[PDB]
Amino acid sequence: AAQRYNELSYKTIVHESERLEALKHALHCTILASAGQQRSRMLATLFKDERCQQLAAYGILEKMYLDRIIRGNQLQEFAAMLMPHQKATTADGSSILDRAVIEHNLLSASKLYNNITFEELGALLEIPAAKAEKIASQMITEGRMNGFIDQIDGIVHFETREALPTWDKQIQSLCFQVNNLLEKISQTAPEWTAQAMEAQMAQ
Amino acid sequence: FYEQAITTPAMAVSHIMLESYKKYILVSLILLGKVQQLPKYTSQIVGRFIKPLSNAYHELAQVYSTNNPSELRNLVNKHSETFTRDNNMGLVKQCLSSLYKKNIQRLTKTFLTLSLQDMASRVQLSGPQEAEKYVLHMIEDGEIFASINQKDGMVSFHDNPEKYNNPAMLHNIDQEMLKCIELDERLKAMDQEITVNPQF
Amino acid sequence: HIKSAIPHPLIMGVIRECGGKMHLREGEFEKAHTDFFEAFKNYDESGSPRRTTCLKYLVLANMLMKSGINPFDSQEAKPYKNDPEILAMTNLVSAYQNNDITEFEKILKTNHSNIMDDPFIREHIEELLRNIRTQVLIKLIKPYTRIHIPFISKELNIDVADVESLLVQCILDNTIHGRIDQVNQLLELDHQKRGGARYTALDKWTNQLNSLNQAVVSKLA
Amino acid sequence: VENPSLDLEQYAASYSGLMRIERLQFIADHCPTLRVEALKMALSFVQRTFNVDMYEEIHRKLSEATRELQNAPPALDTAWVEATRKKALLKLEKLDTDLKNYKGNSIKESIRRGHDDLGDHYLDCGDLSNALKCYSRARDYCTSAKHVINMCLNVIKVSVYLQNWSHVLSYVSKAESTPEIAEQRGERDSQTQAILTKLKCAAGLAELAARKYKQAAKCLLLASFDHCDFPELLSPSNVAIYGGLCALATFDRQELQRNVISSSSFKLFLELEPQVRDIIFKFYESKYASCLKMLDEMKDNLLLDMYLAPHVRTLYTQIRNRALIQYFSPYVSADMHRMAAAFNTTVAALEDELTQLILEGLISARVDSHSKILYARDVDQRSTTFEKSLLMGKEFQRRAKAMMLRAAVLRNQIHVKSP
Repeated sequence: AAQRYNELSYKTIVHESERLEALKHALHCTILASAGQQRSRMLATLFKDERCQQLAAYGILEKMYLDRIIRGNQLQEFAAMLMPHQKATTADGSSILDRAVIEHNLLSASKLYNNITFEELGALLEIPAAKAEKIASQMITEGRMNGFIDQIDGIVHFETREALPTWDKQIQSLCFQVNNLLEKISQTAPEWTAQAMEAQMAQ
Repeated sequence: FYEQAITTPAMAVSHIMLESYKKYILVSLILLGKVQQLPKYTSQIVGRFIKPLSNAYHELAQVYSTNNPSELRNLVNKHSETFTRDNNMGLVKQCLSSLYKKNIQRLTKTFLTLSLQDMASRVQLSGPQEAEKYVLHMIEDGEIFASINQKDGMVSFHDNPEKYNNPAMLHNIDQEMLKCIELDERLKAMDQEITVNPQF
Repeated sequence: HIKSAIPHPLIMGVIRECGGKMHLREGEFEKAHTDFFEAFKNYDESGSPRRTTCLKYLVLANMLMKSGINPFDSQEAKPYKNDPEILAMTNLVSAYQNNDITEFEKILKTNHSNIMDDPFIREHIEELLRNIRTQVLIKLIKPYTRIHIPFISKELNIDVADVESLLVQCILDNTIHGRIDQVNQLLELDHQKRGGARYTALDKWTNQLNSLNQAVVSKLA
Repeated sequence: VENPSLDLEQYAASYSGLMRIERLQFIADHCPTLRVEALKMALSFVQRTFNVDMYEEIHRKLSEATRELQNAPPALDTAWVEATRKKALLKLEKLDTDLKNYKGNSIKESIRRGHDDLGDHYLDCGDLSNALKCYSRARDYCTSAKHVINMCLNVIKVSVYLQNWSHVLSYVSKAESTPEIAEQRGERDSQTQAILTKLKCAAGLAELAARKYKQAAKCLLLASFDHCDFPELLSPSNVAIYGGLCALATFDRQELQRNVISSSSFKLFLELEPQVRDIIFKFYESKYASCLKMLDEMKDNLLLDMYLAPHVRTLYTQIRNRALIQYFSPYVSADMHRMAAAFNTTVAALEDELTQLILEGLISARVDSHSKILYARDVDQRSTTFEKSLLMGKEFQRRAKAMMLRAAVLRNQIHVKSP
């Protein structure tokens, strides 16, 4: 439905109100589910629209774009922006919107970790630790969470992906951070800009 | 050294070779669980004349293989005059003690936590006191990897000297590699010496 | 020998049913599936004395063949399944395919008459249950490095002895890769595997042979 | 060693011949008070089949048994003996004369038929050398390949008692691999022909004797249920026991579900075997107690199986070891008390069994015998390979000292010489 509504909003044969109607339903399809990968590509494509900046929930798409864990405030903001059939809590606990918000919150906690306990992820997202393990394993079942679960030690590790050849990639990144040191030379303070562009580069 | 004394090419049998062969069997029974195989390049007179002359020693190894200490004791008392005649009585007593130690070392492969009375019954020592003595001696000499629990009267076998992450192994491997490097430069010298000289 | 004589009567679906029946006798659901499949087709050609029943066995064949992908999916069964009497079979294939044991068993228990009366269904149901529980376990296992047997027992809602039997069964599957402390009743899986280890030893061994070739020649006169 | 779990009524029905005499022999070896009546029935049997020497032998051993029947509670019809023996020797001269007559008639079918029948009557005498002459002169004297097959079948019926499996197996394989079996048909296109299943039984006896039991069960896999008939060797319950238990003893669990449960050719044979089927069910469901129980119960009756008797002790030891491996495999920590309950044993004797297995086999563990509990062990391959490589380095250094001093004295080629 997101690709449906979005690429109907990009076509130009339709009436303009109907373009932005398809666009706002693409924003509904942005916020109501959590991001799948091509889904998130279409959401960032929506983020490049000034007409989406004309929409009411561009701050919600902004926090989707900045990989932000959604707090209750902007939650209730776009909850004021829903249609009541889209407000369906059909015996799933919290709503499809809200369960997918918890999905996106766990998703943002995934994108930023490398390990977190069931307890620290539970109190991180205001959920029980056993429920943190449960829904975290259900998202690894959904695959959009990835890592490895130690139930006994109580930690959903992410795939930590950090070692010494990764640190050798960080040595090439240390060449590019000597370049970023040149950026700090030209950047951080203007007296430091003049005097460091003198001293570290010309001397 | 005894092995290198036996390997010597020989047309006639000498008493030095006989005595070195007897002491070879004794030291191999002490150091290893059984008699170490001599190389194929050993003299024919060893297997033809020296072997059946020192019959008591191969008989001793034959009784050692059954893992019975009382029967080895009976055989040591049987040929005691022959062992004292060769003036190696003492090494055969070390063979008896090494058999006891071999029997206690066989327990690590099957048991983990074993009673001292059970050990005294299996190894044939009579009393948990002698079992505790033997286990303590064996831990001190680095022969077994075990612990003693006096309260319950138990012996706990561990069997984990190393995980091979120490520098100690780094230094061990460095020294062993230096020995192999020495041998190769030595082997290079021997090979060069042989290349120089060639036949005509 | 039907191959020998080819008339084309009305009865054709019945005999094809018998082949499946034979496979009922045998338990070779692979062949029975084709049997009931064509038989059901022939029943559509004939009418429904047996048609629904043939479909019942056909769905049963699908589950025993363990290929739910096209339960009704020919052309016709999909509309045929709509028959509420038979619709339960769709529920079975669903709950089986979806693996909702509660729902699946619910249909079994709720409909003894509809589902359970069949002795083959009643017969194979446990095997079916093993398959479902096995798959659910497979789904359960992948994320875990280590797990508690009692956790599994609570999870799957089956007895610990049953759990152990199933686990061992999974080992037969070569599915479980890890050891189980029977006394402790826990399972450790080799989640992080490594066939990294051998090569150092292998190279060592190759060198050892090298040493062999070198030593025998050199040491030898 | 007396087991009363035998069925001699079936062996009187399904069998006859020397085995009726021979299983009594194991009675006469180990299982007494089951002897005298079947000895007299066998004596009445050898009142047929032209045999007088072994008739008098059964009369003699029955007189021995009668001397034993001076404590417990024989027939020599010398008229029959002399009449039948003179008839048999005169018919030997009749058929030597008929051999002359039929070489005059020159029908290699009928001539080699006479060779076959004379070897049959030398089996009826017990003259295995003279039957070996007759079938040796029926050997390359046939007409079709089917008749060579029948010749080798008769030689294999002798080979039941020859068992001289150097060239007795050359006759067995001359029936097995040689005669292009039924000339590329397979005992004429879906066998009822009791030939290949006779080769199952023959390879079973052979690698019973020659002790490669895996190939024996590999033969015994695919027997046909169609015929199942011979009064000395083939009854489908007994051959069912043979094939099922050799396959259970010799084949891995991959094949124990892949070729034992799936064995449809042998399926009705295990339908004749409810207890073997239940042992299969319990072992595959790892129900070690009642499985090894029924195993060792019928171990005595397969010790009553005379040829299986020395090998059933080996193979049920293997099956119990297979059950112990089946227990030991899936865990890291198994209680031996659970294992004592599972294998109907104690802890310590079970521990000695496991220690016997520790000597070579698949028990990688440490037992805390302070707690008397097994603890399975993954021997680390990193530790294993580093250990053996650095011990190889130590042996490399001992061989270094060996080659250095040895070549410092013998690259000189100078030694302890003759004086």
